[PDB]
Amino acid sequence: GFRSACPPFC
Repeated sequence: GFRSACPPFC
């Protein structure tokens, strides 16, 4: 899945 669940990706 591709989602902005930081850390470390947003």
